Amino acid sequence: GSSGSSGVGTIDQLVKRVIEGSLSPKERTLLKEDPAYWFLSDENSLEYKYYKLKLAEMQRSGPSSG
Repeated sequence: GSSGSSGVGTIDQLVKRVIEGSLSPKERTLLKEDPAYWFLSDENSLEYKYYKLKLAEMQRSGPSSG
């Protein structure tokens, strides 16, 4: 990229990772140490509404559970 706006674009991708595990276990924790994932701590936001949502749907749909 270069610049502009950001509409829940990163999360949509990030989540997928933590789901498929494509990303190491430590990397996740590091995400919080990054500014791009500031909403992480926040809850009354939109960017955070995905990481928690997209994850709930991505977690249930896919691997065995039930």
